[PDB]
Amino acid sequence: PVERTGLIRGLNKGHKTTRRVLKERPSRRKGAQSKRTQFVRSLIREVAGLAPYERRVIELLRNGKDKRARKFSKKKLGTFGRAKRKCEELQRIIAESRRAH
Amino acid sequence: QEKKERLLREATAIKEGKKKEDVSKKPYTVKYGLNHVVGLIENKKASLVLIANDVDPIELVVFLPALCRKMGIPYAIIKGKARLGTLVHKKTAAVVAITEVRSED
Amino acid sequence: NNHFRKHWQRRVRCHFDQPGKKVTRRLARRAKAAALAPRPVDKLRPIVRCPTVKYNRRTRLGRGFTLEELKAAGIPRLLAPTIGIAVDHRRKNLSEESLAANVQRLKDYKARLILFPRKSNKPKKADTPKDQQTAETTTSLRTSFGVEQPLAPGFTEISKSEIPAGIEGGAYRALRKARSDARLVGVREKRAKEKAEAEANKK
Amino acid sequence: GALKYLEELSKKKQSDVVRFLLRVRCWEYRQLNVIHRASRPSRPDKARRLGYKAKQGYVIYRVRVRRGGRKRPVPKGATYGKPTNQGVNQLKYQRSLRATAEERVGRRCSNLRVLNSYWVNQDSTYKYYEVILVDPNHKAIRRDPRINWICNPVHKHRECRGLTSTGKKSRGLNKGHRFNKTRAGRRKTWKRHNTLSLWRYR
Amino acid sequence: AVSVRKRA
Amino acid sequence: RRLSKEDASRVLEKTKKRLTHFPQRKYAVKA
RNA sequence: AGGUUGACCUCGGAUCAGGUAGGAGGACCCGCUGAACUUAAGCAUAUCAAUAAGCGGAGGAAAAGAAACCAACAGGGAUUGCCCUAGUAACGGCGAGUGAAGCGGCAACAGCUCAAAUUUGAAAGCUGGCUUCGGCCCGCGUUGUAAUUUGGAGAGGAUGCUUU
RNA sequence: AAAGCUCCUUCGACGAGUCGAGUAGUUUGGGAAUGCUGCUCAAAAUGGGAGGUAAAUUUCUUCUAAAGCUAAAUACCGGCCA
Repeated sequence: PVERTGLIRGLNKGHKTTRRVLKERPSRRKGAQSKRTQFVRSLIREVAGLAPYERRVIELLRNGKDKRARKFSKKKLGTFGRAKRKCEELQRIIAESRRAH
Repeated sequence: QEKKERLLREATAIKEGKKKEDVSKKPYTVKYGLNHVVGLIENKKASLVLIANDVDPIELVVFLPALCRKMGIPYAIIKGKARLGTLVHKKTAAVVAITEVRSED
Repeated sequence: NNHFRKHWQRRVRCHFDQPGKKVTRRLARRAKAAALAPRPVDKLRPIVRCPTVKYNRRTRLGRGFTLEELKAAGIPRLLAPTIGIAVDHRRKNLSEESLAANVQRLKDYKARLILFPRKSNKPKKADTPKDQQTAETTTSLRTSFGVEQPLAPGFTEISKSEIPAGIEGGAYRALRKARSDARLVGVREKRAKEKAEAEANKK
Repeated sequence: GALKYLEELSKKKQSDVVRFLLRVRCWEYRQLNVIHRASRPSRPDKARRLGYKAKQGYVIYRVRVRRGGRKRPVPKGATYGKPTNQGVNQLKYQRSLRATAEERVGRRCSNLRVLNSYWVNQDSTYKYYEVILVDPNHKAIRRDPRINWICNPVHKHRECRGLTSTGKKSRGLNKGHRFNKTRAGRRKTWKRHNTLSLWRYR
Repeated sequence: AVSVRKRA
Repeated sequence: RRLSKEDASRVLEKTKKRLTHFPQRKYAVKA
């Protein structure tokens, strides 16, 4: 941790204290991927397949219209970040399929 | 009943000062129960899996052939959850599995 | 500026039962004390600092001690609520000073604690001996373990030989410089990156 | 455990297998009555995570409710007061169709206690829910400390008071700045803010 | 093999 | 229709272990 | 005997065995639904008012409640209530008006339970019936009832003392 | 037989027509930052929510929703006793 300057204003303002390093709380482990969860999600993915909008984004990415795929993903999902992550994982799916073939 | 005489014999053994393993042998039974069989398949302990063809809801066993194919487990779909229940002393069994059998089998 | 446009008379709360409620509260407090004798009527609370820049000058009592404080004081988290110590799992120790202060507080409480055995016939080694159980006791941990120094001492004497020299340029200049640096932190970094890019392009 | 696989499978509601199952179950539940007993839950993982057990005293009742908005029951659908600038077709019920289904199932089985409920399927006309109910008079229920809280008389008709999950959602019982008017009770907070306090030594 | 937890 | 005394006093095994090994102690604090 | 004999699943019947609900009360409490008079020169935003009336549901209290919180600090730490914040931030035709929250002091304080794990060297769990009160049966249940774990962690190890 | 303390290579499952987005009604001090409900779309794995001005990029700080229980301080033009 960075030491505070001891002033009321500016950068690193605040009263000077000896900051501690603390063990990470297990409530903050959420979002970390587990081995069993990865295995179950991969198996369920190959069992179930894809959604129709996912297939639409897949064929758009195959055609190479990245901006159109991003816009369609944003329209389908709602937020730009979710659209970007969906496009990333579908591009990963395309890359895995093409490295298999 | 057989569990009752087994526990009585183990009680006599622990009364006269012997462990239950000294008088009881390692059992070999058909493994059943959906969560138990899924865990055995995931841990690659099951040697053979039999899945009933008429499980309602079907989502309980719809992933089991794919799981067995991924984990390299010999699986077979058979007719009769009641037929498996007659094996496992129940009315209904969705899936049964063999992990180990005896040296005679 | 009078807000009497609704039906205000339907929900006027008068407080003629203030002394009666005080008597009821005192009776409940004495009943709780009699039920909890010889233990104190309340739980031990740590010393915590009030948040925000307005109230950070003053400390007060918190909800309960942290698990790090209990571990460093040697009190298990299952024994702690059974001997009159409050435990707060949400609070964390971000600095050494509050941790050390609360650990010392727990150590004083443990040193002044008298623990009666579960069975009178069979006292254990963790329990207080019978000849040592007879001592003067307190029944208010809020008074016995209160906030002795809520505020820093605002008056202190030093010799003129050890007077501080002072920050160079002046304190008002230092405050203005700190404010200007905080307002211009980003532009200077961007110009430094632009100069680095120019140097990499035409070194 | 298989219920993890059922969870990840039920997340993918637009896959071919889940769409086919939802279609055939929609046809079956539409052919059945509006409120009827289910012999076993159709979503065992959802029922188990919501609190269902395979124990005597736990029952499942399936129910369909007509979806859409709410119409005010005035004659000829017209209001004759000050103009409202809107029609009765765009009035919205402040509670969920899930809560309406829970109340109807509770009135069908008034001797039981509604624990929780969950969505199973839907179409254009109806939404379909399955409601878990617990028998407060069953000895197996009363001997279990994990569930005998529901045998107390304070838990009579939780679905009629909004003590279920959808009831708490509709009442806005959440901590934070976004729920200032409703986290402790909206009408209670309004009475607290609009009461006039007059002390003796004022 | 996929293990849910360490087994005694 | 009230719950019986024994059914109301039933506790779980984990709660029974916690009450067995860490009950409410009798204590005093020196002044 | 196999055109037979059965096992399950689903749906029914019974003045079957044992139970439960309705109605009252409704001052306070939890929701739904929901005005107008009034105040704005009049008056469709607004105000009255998220009120009256109507409907459903509890108790001695009810509700809420152990953070997907507040904060931006040297950080506080479940809920509820009082004082203060504060008639402040903020909202508002043509303006009449409306209006919180964090901190702070106090009252009172109390913490927890599941789902997601294979007990698998032994469903160890439970309703009901009969009892000679030792138990024995009909069953529920493996599409999961017991023990263990709940994020504050825990699971597996290592280690040596303590507890009932 | 259960139970606590100490250290650790490793593991460490955590709630889906749900969150969220658009739109409509209603509500709010939150008519730029509120909540609820209906319809349509519809998630993720250090992910998600929040950080009271809309958006892209890089960070930071807090918690861990969509399951559940719990006395006290609080209210009381009903009933009973005083």
